[PDB]
Amino acid sequence: MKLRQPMPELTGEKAWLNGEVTREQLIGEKPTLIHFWSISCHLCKEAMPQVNEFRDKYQDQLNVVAVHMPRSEDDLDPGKIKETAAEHDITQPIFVDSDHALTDAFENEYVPAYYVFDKTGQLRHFQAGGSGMKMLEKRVNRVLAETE
Repeated sequence: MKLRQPMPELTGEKAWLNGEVTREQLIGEKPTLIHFWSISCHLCKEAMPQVNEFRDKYQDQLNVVAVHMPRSEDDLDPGKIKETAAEHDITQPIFVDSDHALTDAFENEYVPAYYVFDKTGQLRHFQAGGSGMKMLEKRVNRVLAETE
């Protein structure tokens, strides 16, 4: 992905978790985090509790949403996604997509990964494979300082 592109096909259908929401309902008011995750990956299990405290710290200041990547037999099934999500206290909207609409635009082939957007929905930064989201917390504060 190039930076400064608008958020494209923010949709899913296989399942969705806590809620689902479109670009035009997220942007207009606050910057955004989209993150891609899998219940099969060790670094996603470290990102997950950090996503819970990040959501709490930043929900008033930045939107959060997630996209599950079906990648392996242990994350292939949305009941497993639901049950694992409930334990991680992730309460942002999440979707799972069998059509992989974002993989047509982003060309997703990475997890965990994180994409941070300004309040008009232009991509400001992208990172992947962090120690959970500990670095990403800084870039989000940097994007707040670009959007306030």
